[PDB]
Amino acid sequence: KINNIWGAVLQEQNQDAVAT
Amino acid sequence: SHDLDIF
Amino acid sequence: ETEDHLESLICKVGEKSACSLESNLEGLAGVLEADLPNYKSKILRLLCTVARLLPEKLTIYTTLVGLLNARNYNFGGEFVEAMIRQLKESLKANNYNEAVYLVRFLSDLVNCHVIAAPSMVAMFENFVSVTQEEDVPQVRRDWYVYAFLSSLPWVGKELYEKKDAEMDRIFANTESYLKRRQKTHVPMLQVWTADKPHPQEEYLDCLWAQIQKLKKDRWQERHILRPYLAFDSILCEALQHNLPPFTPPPHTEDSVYPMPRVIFRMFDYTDDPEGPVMPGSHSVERFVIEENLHCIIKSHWKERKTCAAQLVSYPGKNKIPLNYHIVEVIFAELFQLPAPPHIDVMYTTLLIELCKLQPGSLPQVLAQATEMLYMRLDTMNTTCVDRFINWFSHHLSNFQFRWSWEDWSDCLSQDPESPKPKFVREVLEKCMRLSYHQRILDIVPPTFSALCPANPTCIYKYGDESSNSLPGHSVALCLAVAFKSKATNDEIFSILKDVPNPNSFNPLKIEVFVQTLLHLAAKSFSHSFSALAKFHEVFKTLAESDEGKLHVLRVMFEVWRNHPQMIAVLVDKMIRTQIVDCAAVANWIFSSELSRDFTRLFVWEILHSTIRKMNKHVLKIQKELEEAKEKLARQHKRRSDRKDGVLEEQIERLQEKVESAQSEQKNLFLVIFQRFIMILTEHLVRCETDGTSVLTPWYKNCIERLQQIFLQHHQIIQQYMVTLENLLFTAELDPHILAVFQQFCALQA
Amino acid sequence: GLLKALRSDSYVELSQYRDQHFRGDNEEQEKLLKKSCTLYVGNLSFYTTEEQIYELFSKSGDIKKIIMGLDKMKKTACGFCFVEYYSRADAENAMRYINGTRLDDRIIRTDWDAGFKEGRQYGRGRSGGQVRDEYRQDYDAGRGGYGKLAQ
Ligand SMILES: CN1CN([C@@H]2O[C@H](COP(=O)(O)OP(=O)(O)OP(=O)(O)O)[C@@H](O)[C@H]2O)c2nc(N)[nH]c(=O)c21
Repeated sequence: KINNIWGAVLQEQNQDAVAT
Repeated sequence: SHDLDIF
Repeated sequence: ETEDHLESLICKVGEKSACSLESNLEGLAGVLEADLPNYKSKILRLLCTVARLLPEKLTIYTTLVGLLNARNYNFGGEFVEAMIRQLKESLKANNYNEAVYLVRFLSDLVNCHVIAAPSMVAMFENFVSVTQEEDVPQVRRDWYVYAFLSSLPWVGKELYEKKDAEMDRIFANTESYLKRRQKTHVPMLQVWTADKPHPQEEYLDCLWAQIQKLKKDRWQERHILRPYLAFDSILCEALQHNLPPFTPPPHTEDSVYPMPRVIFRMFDYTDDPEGPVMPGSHSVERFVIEENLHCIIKSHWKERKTCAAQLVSYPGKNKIPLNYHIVEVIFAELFQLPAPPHIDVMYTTLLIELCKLQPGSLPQVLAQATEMLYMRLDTMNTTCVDRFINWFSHHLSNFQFRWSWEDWSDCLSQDPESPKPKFVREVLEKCMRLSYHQRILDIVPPTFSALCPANPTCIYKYGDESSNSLPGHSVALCLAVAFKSKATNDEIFSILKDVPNPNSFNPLKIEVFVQTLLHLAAKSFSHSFSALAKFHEVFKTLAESDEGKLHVLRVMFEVWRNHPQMIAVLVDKMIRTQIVDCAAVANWIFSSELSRDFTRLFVWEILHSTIRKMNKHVLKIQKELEEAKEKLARQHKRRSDRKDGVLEEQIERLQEKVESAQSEQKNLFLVIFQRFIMILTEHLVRCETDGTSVLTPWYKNCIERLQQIFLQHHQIIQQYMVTLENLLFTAELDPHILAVFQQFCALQA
Repeated sequence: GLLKALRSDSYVELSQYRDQHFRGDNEEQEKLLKKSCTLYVGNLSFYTTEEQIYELFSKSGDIKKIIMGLDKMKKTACGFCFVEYYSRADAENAMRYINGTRLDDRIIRTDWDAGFKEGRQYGRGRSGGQVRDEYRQDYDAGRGGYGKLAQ
């Protein structure tokens, strides 16, 4: 199982940065 | 805050 | 403008360009040939500089030299003469890293038909014969053999096909030497003591195995880039030069050689079942990859963005799993002993930038590496464990403290002192330090609540109703009201001169005063700092005796035994403000009041911070003395070409201050080592009497903390070696403890 | 000597911010900046206590002093701080690595400062907070909420 938790965190942070 | 830090 | 244009041209070649590398090399060669008659020395210096400071492009910069030699024999000869002068100066200077890069440059220059193979073979014979020298440190021999072996991956084929007889003689001599080397230092340098799944073998052993496998493979690596191969047609006819007979500089007492290191291996080809087959742990391609990545990191350690860009765009003859290699090299630098090449935060920021640049693949590799590192925590060194905890806590802070904690459920059932649950506890505590308790609770699964740290609240012994019967409660209340009323120092003495001594040191007095002061200043760091600075006089008058300082430290611990960061900061301020000397804190660290918290990371971060403070103070006083002496010399010379008297007096005073500071540093280190020896000796005697296993987590932590202190401060302990061996680390000492000292001595001998 | 490409230190370079209330010419301010040890840390949350700021900035070296950015009248945090290290090298390391790192899920931005003088810790904004907090219009929970102009 590829732990991709930080890929999801980076995606969320990029979404927040785009929203800002 | 008088400069006590001599060490 | 001319010099800077030449420098920009030379440095530019091999980077982002619309043309191939060969075309750029030919263009640069031509340009330099045009500017040869008017900037011969400038070009020579620039080339020797890029050769000495840019190993990660070594082969490229040799192809240029291979072309210029084909154009100007004289130029080539002068260049090699300058390179041998630079090598001799780097050796007399003790700049052996630069010297080995220069040796690599010469070795790969043999492949461009600049240097005749027999001359380089003779030079290597001299290098190996260095191993036959008598009464020289083994580090010298190690480095001289390392240079040859490390250069072999670049010119081995040429040397063998030209002088196989002398090459075989050299190899026989090298084997005869390596069979009789001393490996005492390996245990102190291994990141993992376990022999599976990746043994942490010494660098010379690894390199020898790699060279033996390359020789068995008819000297063929499929990784190194060799642009000069395409220029063969122009290079075959070029004339070759003969290096002058080289004699290594004789050994001198002041000479300092690099300490041996241990290869950090953590991955395997099975870890990437989809990407390109990772080179084997004993393949020379792997060594070249790690060396190039290390050089790239060391050449751009200031610009984290540029460092990440260079790492991600690392070229190779054949495709390789570059993400895994970058992660491994970064962890190797981070987890390298005695200390990393650069500040530990650089690696964290570089990894963050790398993840940002390549979010699609690298973050998964980082998570896999993290899981691997956690699975192999049962033997990792506690210094590397501390570095891992700090990096991982910072990473979680930078990623909304998100991690799959359930995957580590195996740690919930283990002994809480086991490396795994202990690592989890420390990570959670560090995460709390960058956040608040409630958030940390909210993020971990409920089943992990038993590991979560404690709320950082002050413990006022005289705050509860049940405290009315405690001695000094009335004095505590009077001090509290006086503090709330902005009382002056004399008033506080008046309210304090009435504390009944239990029997010029009243423990109850210090306890009450410090409990009250800390409690009233327990809403912000700045508050505490102001309360400590304002009442400085009271502190210095109540804690005149070292026992008084120890009592102050104990009371401070009791008040804030739940806020380690506050403890740390307070101790720091107390040692900088001169409320407590460093010796008192060192004695306090080993005090019984910390036995339950002896293994906790904050006590050792405090001890290391105090040691660093003492070292910096000593260095500052020494620098001031040196500056004063220089000013005296300059003034005397200018006058020769009252004042002098008073200046000389000053100088004398400063010298006495430096002597006292060095004495205090020596006493600090001596006390620390004595306390380590005492605790380890008593523990070993008790364990032997009980007939129990000597290998316990507490013992491992203590022994590896001693190793950490030796590794961190070898630079200073080199001066005390004599007294350390004569008084503390004697033959009568237990072999387990003396082993650490023997390893430390062999580290540079 | 040494290649200028390696000497490039884009993170330790002076910013375009010059103090407007400084008592002196720009030249001496630059002189101080080239040898100062104080960093102005901006883009902080109001709730950010100074213990976590100390825990983050103590990773680059021994900190000497921390001054939180109090409000002019409310005497509450406004989202900026001054960190004074003990050595120049520590400040340079903090700028090279701590600059642009997250804290409380907020991208902090450290800059050089010409030193600390009494009265600098209060936000120049006539509302009490920070001028950027008075001009911004986007909502931000960590910065109280809507800008002072919005209310
Ligand atoms: C943006 N700021 C703000 N600041 C300091 O923060 C305090 C309050 O400044 P402020 O309320 O942002 O006003 P001002 O400096 O005029 O901001 P601006 O020029 O962005 O409009 C002062 O001590 C000021 O010097 C700064 N200090 C330094 N060194 N560098 C900076 O970029 C900044």
